[PDB]
Amino acid sequence: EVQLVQSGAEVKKPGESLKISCKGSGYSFTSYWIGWVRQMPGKGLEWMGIIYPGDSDTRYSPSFQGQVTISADKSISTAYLQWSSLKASDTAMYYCARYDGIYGELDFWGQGTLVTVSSASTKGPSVFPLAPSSKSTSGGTAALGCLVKDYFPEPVTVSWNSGALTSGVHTFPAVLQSSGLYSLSSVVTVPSSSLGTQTYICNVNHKPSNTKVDKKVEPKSCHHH
Amino acid sequence: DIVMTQSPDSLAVSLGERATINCKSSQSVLYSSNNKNYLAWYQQKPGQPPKLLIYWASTRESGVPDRFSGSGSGTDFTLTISSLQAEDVAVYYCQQYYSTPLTFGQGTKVEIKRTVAAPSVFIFPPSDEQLKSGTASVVCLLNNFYPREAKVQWKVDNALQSGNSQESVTEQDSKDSTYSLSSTLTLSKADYEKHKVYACEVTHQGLSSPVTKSFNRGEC
Repeated sequence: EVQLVQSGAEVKKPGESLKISCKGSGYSFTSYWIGWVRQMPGKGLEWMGIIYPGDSDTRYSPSFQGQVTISADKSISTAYLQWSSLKASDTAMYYCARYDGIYGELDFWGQGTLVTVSSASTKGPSVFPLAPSSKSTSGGTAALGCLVKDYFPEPVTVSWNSGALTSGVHTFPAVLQSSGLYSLSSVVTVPSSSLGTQTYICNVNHKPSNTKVDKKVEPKSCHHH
Repeated sequence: DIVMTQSPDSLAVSLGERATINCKSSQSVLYSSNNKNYLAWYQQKPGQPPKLLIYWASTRESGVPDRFSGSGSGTDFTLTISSLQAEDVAVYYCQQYYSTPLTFGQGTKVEIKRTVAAPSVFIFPPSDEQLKSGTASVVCLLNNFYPREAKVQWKVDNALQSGNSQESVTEQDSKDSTYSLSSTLTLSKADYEKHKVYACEVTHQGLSSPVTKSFNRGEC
């Protein structure tokens, strides 16, 4: 099938250069236009430009002309988007896509490359348990979780029991605290019975700081019953 | 330049009902001599890239379910989901490709209207581990509720709190069409240790009266 695979998330300082990539497979790379779309945080879709890898014919939006370079290397089926000098305002998600033509819809899209530009310090999170309550519950349902506090920039990923626990999980959108650092909680509801028999571990990854934490969340035993 | 305007910005309809989104172009996108409307529709789910649904205004893309269709001509276009499913919650965009630069609509958020569901409410004291670091976050969880509208009030020794909490809400669940919400009270270890009773009071239409979850500092 047609697959468009983009390079990983980038964290850079203003003024740094950056080239991101998009590798196309499962079709004739030199036979289709390929291009780029910007999505600002919380915003819509902006067309950036396209290139025909057959001959490197490259067309830009007037908004993006002179601001980025779009290129392609047909020998390795890869399209690129690059900035010589990054600004904080370039912080956005960038999508590559296959186009039907210059005057065309976008039929296949890459997974997106998150680009974060900031002079602020990269920081890994601290991870704290949200232990399940000792008080008797209503319908045999306990909630527990992990608080993932004080990290920059986004994102963190959270899993439970290495991916083995998926049901009942809510990992909340991060909130920006006044410290300029993000915080988020990940919770799960589980059967009350399982608390003594089942181990719960949240697996937190923060790729930008190369931080990985596995935090066990256990009940507190404070009574002889 | 061609400007694409979608209407409405948000709409909410019940499972299995008809959902209609409008898109209007500032100039015609019908290429008269070949009779094509140069218009496409996309679906974007949170955390995912857009997906092509419709092209040429009314041609459904391969692999897209029967329930999706587009119509209209010239400057007036519609996307119709004939029987909305829980998984169809998403932002939908229209796109013109009649003239360069290619331009998109601002998107319409589609949401499922479902039966009212009261939140299950949980409060979590700060961990011993965090308290050692010198900070106390108290977390109130509102789980699996509908509709979105909810109020969370923190009280500390029965005193209303203001300006020291932040909340976050999940996207509507793709299976059960509910929301969950966290509200986090952050204070210093010292300010935390200045009070004895911590309480989250939750107002939601699925509840007859505001529901309070509380704990005494230190208790387990």
